Amino acid sequence: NQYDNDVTVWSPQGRIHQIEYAMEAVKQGSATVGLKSKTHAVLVALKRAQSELAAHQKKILHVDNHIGISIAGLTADARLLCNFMRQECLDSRFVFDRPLPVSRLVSLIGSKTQIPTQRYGRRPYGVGLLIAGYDDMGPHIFQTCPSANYFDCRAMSIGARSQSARTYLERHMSEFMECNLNELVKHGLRALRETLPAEQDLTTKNVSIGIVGKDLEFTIYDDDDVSPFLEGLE
Amino acid sequence: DRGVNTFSPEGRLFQVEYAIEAIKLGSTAIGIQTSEGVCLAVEKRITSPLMEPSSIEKIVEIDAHIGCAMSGLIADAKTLIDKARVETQNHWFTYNETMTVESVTQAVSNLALQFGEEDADPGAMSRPFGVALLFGGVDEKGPQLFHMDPSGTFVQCDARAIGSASEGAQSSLQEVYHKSMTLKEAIKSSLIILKQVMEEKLNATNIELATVQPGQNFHMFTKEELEEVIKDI
Amino acid sequence: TTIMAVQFDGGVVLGADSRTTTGSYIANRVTDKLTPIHDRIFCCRSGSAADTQAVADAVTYQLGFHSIELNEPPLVHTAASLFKEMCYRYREDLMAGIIIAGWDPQEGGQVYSVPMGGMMVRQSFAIGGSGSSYIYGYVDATYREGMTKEECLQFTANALALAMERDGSSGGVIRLAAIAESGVERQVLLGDQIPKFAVATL
Amino acid sequence: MEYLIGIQGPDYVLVASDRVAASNIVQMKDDHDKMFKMSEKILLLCVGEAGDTVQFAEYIQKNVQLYKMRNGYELSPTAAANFTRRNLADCLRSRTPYHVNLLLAGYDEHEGPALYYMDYLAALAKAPFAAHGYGAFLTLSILDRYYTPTISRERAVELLRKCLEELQKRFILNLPTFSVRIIDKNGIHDLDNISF
Amino acid sequence: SIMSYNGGAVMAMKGKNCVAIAADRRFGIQAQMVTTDFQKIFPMGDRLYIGLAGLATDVQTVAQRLKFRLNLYELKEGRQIKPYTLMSMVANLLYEKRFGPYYTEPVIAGLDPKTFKPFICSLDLIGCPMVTDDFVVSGTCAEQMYGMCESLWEPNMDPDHLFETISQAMLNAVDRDAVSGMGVIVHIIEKDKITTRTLKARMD
Amino acid sequence: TQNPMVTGTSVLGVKFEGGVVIAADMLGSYGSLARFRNISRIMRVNNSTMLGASGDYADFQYLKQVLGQMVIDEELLGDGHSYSPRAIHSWLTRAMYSRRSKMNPLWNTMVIGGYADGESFLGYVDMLGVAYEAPSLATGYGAYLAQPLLREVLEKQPVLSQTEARDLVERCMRVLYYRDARSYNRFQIATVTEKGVEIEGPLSTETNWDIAHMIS
Amino acid sequence: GYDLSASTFSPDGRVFQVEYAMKAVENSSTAIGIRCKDGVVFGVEKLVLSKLYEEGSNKRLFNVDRHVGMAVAGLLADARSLADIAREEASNFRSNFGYNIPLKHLADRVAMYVHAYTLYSAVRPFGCSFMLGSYSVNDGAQLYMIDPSGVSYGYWGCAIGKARQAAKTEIEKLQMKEMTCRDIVKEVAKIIYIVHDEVKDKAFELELSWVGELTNGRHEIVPKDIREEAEKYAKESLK
Amino acid sequence: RFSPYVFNGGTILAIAGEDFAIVASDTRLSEGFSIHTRDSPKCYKLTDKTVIGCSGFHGDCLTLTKIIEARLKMYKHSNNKAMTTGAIAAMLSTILYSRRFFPYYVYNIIGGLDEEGKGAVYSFDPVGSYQRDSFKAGGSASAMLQPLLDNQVGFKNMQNVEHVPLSLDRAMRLVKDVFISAAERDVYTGDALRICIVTKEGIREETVSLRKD
Amino acid sequence: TTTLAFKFRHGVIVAADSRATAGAYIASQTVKKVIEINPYLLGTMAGGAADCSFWERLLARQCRIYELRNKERISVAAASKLLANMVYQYKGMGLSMGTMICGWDKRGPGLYYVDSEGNRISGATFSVGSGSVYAYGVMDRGYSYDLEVEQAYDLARRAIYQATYRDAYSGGAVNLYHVREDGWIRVSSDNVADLHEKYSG
Ligand SMILES: [Cl-]
Ligand SMILES: [Cl-]
Ligand SMILES: [Cl-]
Ligand SMILES: [Cl-]
Ligand SMILES: [Cl-]
Ligand SMILES: [Cl-]
Ligand SMILES: [Cl-]
Ligand SMILES: [Cl-]
Ligand SMILES: [Cl-]
Ligand SMILES: [Cl-]
Ligand SMILES: [Cl-]
Ligand SMILES: [Cl-]
Ligand SMILES: [Cl-]
Ligand SMILES: [Cl-]
Ligand SMILES: [Cl-]
Ligand SMILES: [Cl-]
Ligand SMILES: [Cl-]
Ligand SMILES: [Cl-]
Ligand SMILES: [K+]
Ligand SMILES: [K+]
Ligand SMILES: [Mg+2]
Ligand SMILES: [Mg+2]
Ligand SMILES: [Mg+2]
Ligand SMILES: [Mg+2]
Ligand SMILES: [Mg+2]
Repeated sequence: NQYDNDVTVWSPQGRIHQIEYAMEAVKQGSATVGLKSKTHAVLVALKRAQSELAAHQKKILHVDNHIGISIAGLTADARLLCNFMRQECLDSRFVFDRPLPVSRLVSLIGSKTQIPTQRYGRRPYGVGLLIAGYDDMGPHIFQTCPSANYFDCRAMSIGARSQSARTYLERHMSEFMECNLNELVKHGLRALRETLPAEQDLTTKNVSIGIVGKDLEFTIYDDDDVSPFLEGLE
Repeated sequence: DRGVNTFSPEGRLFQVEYAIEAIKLGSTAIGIQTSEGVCLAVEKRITSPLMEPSSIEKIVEIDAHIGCAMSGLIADAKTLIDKARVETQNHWFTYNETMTVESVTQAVSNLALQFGEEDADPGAMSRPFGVALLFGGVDEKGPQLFHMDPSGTFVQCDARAIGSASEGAQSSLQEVYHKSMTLKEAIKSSLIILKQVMEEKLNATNIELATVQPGQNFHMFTKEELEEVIKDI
Repeated sequence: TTIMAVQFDGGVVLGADSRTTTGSYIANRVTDKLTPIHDRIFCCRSGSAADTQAVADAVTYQLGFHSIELNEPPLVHTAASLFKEMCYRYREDLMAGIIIAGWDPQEGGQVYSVPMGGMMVRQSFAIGGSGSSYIYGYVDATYREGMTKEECLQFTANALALAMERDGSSGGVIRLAAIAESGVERQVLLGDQIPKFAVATL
Repeated sequence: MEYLIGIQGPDYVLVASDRVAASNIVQMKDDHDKMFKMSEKILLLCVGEAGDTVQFAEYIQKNVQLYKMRNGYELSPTAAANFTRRNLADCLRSRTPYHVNLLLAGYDEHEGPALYYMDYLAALAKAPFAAHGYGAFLTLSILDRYYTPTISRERAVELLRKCLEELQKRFILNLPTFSVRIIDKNGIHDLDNISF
Repeated sequence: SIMSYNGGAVMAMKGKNCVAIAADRRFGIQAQMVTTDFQKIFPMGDRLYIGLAGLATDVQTVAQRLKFRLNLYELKEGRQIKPYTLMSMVANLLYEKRFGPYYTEPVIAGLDPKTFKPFICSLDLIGCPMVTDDFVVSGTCAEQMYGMCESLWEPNMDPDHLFETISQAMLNAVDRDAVSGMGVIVHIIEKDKITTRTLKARMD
Repeated sequence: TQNPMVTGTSVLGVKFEGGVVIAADMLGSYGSLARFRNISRIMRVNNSTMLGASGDYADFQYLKQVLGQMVIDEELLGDGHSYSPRAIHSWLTRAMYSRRSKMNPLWNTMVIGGYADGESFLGYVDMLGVAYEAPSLATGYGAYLAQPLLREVLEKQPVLSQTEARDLVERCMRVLYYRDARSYNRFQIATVTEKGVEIEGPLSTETNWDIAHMIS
Repeated sequence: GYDLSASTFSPDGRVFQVEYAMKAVENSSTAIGIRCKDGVVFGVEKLVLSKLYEEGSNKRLFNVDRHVGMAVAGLLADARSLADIAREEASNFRSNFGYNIPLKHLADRVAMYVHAYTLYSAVRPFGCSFMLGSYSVNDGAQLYMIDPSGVSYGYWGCAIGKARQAAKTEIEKLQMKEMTCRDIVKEVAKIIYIVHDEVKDKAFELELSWVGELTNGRHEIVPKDIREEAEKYAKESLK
Repeated sequence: RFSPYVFNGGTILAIAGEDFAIVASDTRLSEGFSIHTRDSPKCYKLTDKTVIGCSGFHGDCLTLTKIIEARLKMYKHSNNKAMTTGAIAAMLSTILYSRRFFPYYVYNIIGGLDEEGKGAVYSFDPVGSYQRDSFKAGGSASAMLQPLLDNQVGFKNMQNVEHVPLSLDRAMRLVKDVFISAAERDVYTGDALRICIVTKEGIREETVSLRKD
Repeated sequence: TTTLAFKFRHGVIVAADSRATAGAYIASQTVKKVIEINPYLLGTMAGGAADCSFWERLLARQCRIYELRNKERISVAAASKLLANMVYQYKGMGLSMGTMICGWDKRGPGLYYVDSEGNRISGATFSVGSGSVYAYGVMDRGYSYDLEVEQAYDLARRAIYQATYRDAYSGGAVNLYHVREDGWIRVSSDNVADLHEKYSG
């Protein structure tokens, strides 16, 4: 009612309804999963196709050799934020000749995304990200939110029916650190599969995979390239 | 009354949702992608016999290898089409190569959500564009059809309808589409479908059709070429 | 111009000649080149009079406001830093060679040089201006660690007198200031009070 | 080096200009036109620095034509001359001065024929006859010698020719042909080129 | 010299209840005469005139921009400007361009619109004003003009004597200047009339 | 800076097994005048990195201010990443090039020495953004007088011990005191190893003047 | 309605938008600061909302200068923004004046920034309160707290968030003026455990930091071994 | 009066074969009458198919190569493919021209494979005029190298000799010979010769010692 | 450099040498000085190579945008004017460009000279570059509007050849193009050394 249209209006309960509403854009996105071992960070995403003849929306984006992201929520906000991340990475290599540490990039996102939450006529970013990275401190999975908060994760899922994927991830997370890459991706896929209606399955058409690690620059696997990972599942 | 950058409780921007509803006021356009090229077809929607049908241009050349079909608020589409033309020429200038269909579509789609009223230049965009676009072309990935709507979401489609009868037309596209379909079959199918969904009787003056093929540049069908295809249907 | 400052246990001594020239016309023969910046902080000015007056006025303003905000006496090092920031930033538009000296309760008596170009260094004693060239030898030979206030005032007066004899751009009276926890004591040496060293006649 | 000349009779203004575009030691065009039609009864003749000359004249031309479209009638020759002067003067001390020398010739229904001279500094003088270029040094005295205020147009074309023959004889530059136009109550008339 | 590129001369002179202002008529570019009827003196009121020597373009610009300001002033104030006030207006206009000046050094001559007291002054190119009780001169023959004015001017001249004095001062001064002359115009300003004359003058 | 004011002369550096040594005298000259005789022209940047600067001392003090604050800012994060010697050298290259490109240089020639992940780092940057790495470096007159001696030793023996590199540096500083009229016989030596950055000084060289009696 | 803009007073002279921002702070879990003989110790009850998060995610303790720590409660994105403002203020102070910013001045400067967001329809107040702590030989131990209105005061002990009162009651029992940082960290842990509602929120991490003679005036995380003993002391005291 | 440029020496060379490109440079970095270092190559890998050689003012070489590196990544991100050798050349032309009124004091030569897998060389002036070449020398000793290449690769001024395709083996021998010749006469060319060979299999590296005087 | 062009009954002939120099050093003998702006328009390169190539490439971009927006090919007049208006803003900054814009539109064959000094003029024949004076001599003695196609090719070729002989800064190969109503064609490329053997023995 009177407290829900402006990001500058606190409610009498100490909440900001426009931020809460922006978070609903992420909850209604298709599910994506991120997880890590001691050597690799992996993203797995379900792609929606609007109709049976459409390609399936891209969910996983390259940021730098050591960083990629999976998105949920408004696609145009995801591109805007991905372009910001890309630029911050390029600047770091230009100035310092070294990769931007992943935690520092996430801090920059938090700062950039907080600004419009405090100014009249601006709005939150309507996108949540899972960020996979590898640097001197090893692999990382971070989560960013429309609130501008961010989280350092052992693993995470965001989007529609992601509560299921989160339950799988908690169930198996004691295994992740010591997993080989193949095992780790399989865990990611199993978690993502929990989000699906009973009839439906993971296919080469609806799964996208992103991987980065010690010996592996951030790489996206789609369509026929996800087949190796989908076989010997179940 | 609320601001243009207000989220609904469902996490959508009201203005974008409303712009998407404006697309439904547009005339029907169809795109089909085949291994032999893409066709784009559009209902002109003539409102008076005194109007010159050739002055309705709902399919436009972006560059020699890329065309674009539009539906919705047509005047809004002009700055989008011009941006697509200018970007392809910038890319040619800088890189001495043709820009991909996906890249052109991405460039245009980055204008979607650049609206709002306290942040930007003295008379910047006040609202989203009430337009959906089908970009059809050929690059080194082969023939490609992309769809974009006012959210700035863009996606490759094997076949897609937009505008008022797009439900309807999309169902028939599911029925007739197949990956090995020839361009000539796709052209026939899109006119059969337009013929079903159009309120007026289809003829060679109240539709437009264009193709792009690996062979040849963007080609708008002339009246006589339309007449020829219309005979079978 | 010749300027000088010297540290002792509990304070500083500052001094200057009093000559301002345009070409070889003496436009002011009794210039006061020792400018108070705060209760116990002074600067000695050399170079362009317009530049050094402008910069000193601006620092006085900045340091005053700072000191009210902190509700404490300013550090000598802060005064010097403020001069340095302005002299360095605007080094291409200023001709200013400054000595900052004073007392504060944290570090006691201190002398800083901010020469042309806007570097800053703490020194036991500092000299500057056109006439300083003629007294490097003298100060290097005469300086002794542990001088008293009364000895430092003598050392400064002697050095300035020697510079003033030789440098056409220096002369007039010797203005001296001693600064300590107790305050500021100013005096002028004029005429026969200026230390005298014979011309080497015959 | 470019030559302009104007001669104002009782009810007409005669103007001529050389037809050469030169660069270094070569003529690169021998049918060049240095006259710009501003309106039905106004010519601007413009010489000077390359680029500046056409850019300035065409700006003035478009603005004179705009005034006609906005208002339904034309600027007078005098108003057009002052508008030109204002622009040149306003640019003199700017980042974009125009290094141009001009004549403006016109006929006004109520005021009759007018010829205006302007230099690159934007000093404006009305004159019965005038000339720009190094060729003016050799021809102005011929005009002073033979002109009268009531000079007929047949006689004025002779006087013009004497000036042009003097350039052929005495001037070091090769200026073999000239554009010639006359303005009167009936508008702008092209005459034959005067050629050697 | 920028100031000598066009040449030219102006002067003003005070009489009993009258003032005079005069100027040469030449418009030339360095050695070359271009016209012989170039206006250098401009009405700023029924009994108030400004004469400008110096660079012809700026003579014209300053006259025009001054007229702009004066017309607005008179519309707003609902009165004719006083001579001293016009001087101040001109000074302000010139000094606005202190760091890229107009190359003109004006003289003003008039009678107060209510009291009819005589006024004359001159200004330098950046707007420094000088009021006198006798005469003022500006132009490429200032020295020649000073010599004639110093020798001929007397206090409290009637309009006929003022006319002869300013005329003789101008004619003989410009005849020793290569780049001033080609005619002389003289305005005599009185309470009840303006008398404008061109002089028989050398044309070399 | 358009016109340097108080300036420093040569800076030397050499790699050795397990570290890097840099040296610089403690003089700020004002033209020919040996004006400020006890200034440090070397900075500890962080635990792995040190810097020495020739040229305008005010401009060095500015770089020290900026770089020092950059290291503080990074330390506040407490996040396990630190600027490497190579990163600092990169940053400095960019900073000098950028100022050069605005026609307002920082009037310095610098030597960056470091040790990180078992590798000795030694890099040069000048006021125009010319930068490179080498086993030894010498700015100013050091380029003419010290660098030949450094390179001659390195050619016979590319891997030096700490003590060998230290003795070689002392020999160079002596030569510079004999032959650079803007030098001074009071210097610092800074060393970086696994253990961090140590700055030693004030130091002096012994000199020999026997040649004074060998003219007739 | 009178509660929609920070540029509107209510008829009783309140600024409800600032009060609502304060409610965001009061909903957050508790953070405490205690000044003692030789430094300042911070502790935070850091609620773990998912077992999927890394230990250390969503820190509420920050270094804002080498000698200054900051402890926060409320909306965390706002708090991080303020930590960046504090950092910039400290850095600018050093560049301009040439020495480390005095804590009281830093507090006053950031408080004025917070205050600037309480006057205008164009922006909203920060939904956070924060403490700043430092130690030096010259200035001793100092602990300040700043709220969403921009008020700044100095404290012997302070608590912010939902169990603020319960925490202050426990802090009041300590003779902190005579205790060392090593003694006080235990007491901080103890008090966080006392005020934690283990039925209504299931899982928390204790976050601890300190600045004092024992850290040479540097703000640092409490070493892991000392934190773990402090937790064991707190748990056993809960008995 | 500050000068923003200095000359740092360096010679570069590229040769296009039917299925290879060679890019070569000496490794001396100079200033005035001094050597900064003997181990400063002037070749930079851009992609698996493209190498660039850069000589002239080292400050600009370093900046320009970093700008190119950033731009390749930006391209890959926006277009989802690596830039071709031709597109790199076109882009570089525009980057150079952006500094038309404060130029990059750099001579650039690109060597790589084109889209049919054939050797390609593009040569540039400092403001970005460029063309495709069969071979090209640049930098300090370019007037010494270029005529021999004209003669031996172009067959110029030679009668009664068969115009055979250039083998990799012969290209390598020519490259080594012209650099050895240049090291005798150009004071700036010396220390070592670094050679990059770009083929379908990747980029390989050889180095040859040159005189150190 | 030597470039030339002329209008005649059958379109516009455009010819150039291929030499680039840096001081007295011959930097290239294979420069393409006839710039293919689009299929109905040619430009030529003289003065600064980068300057001509960059600004004519921008011209090409703008002409294509024009064609897309207006649904018809830009005129030679309008194309040459775009180029003139682009470079005018940079006068005095040291651009060096001397170009001929050559086409065939609704007014028939079109030929404009455009340069970095601000000149823009239509004409029947032009030559531009350090060797232009030598080309003018030969071209002027042979030129007519009614030249047969092969006679026009021979004249253009010979005028460039003779310029290469006298002008140290011209040489290499002569490249010849013919603008016809349905587009331009490349007519020949002849090495000067081979032309020497032909025009003598
Ligand atoms: Cl989504
Ligand atoms: Cl979306
Ligand atoms: Cl959140
Ligand atoms: Cl979610
Ligand atoms: Cl639709
Ligand atoms: Cl003074
Ligand atoms: Cl000084
Ligand atoms: Cl000084
Ligand atoms: Cl002095
Ligand atoms: Cl004196
Ligand atoms: Cl005005
Ligand atoms: Cl010192
Ligand atoms: Cl240090
Ligand atoms: Cl609270
Ligand atoms: Cl060729
Ligand atoms: Cl256009
Ligand atoms: Cl023309
Ligand atoms: Cl040329
Ligand atoms: K003296
Ligand atoms: K050599
Ligand atoms: Mg000054
Ligand atoms: Mg100009
Ligand atoms: Mg005279
Ligand atoms: Mg005469
Ligand atoms: Mg040698």
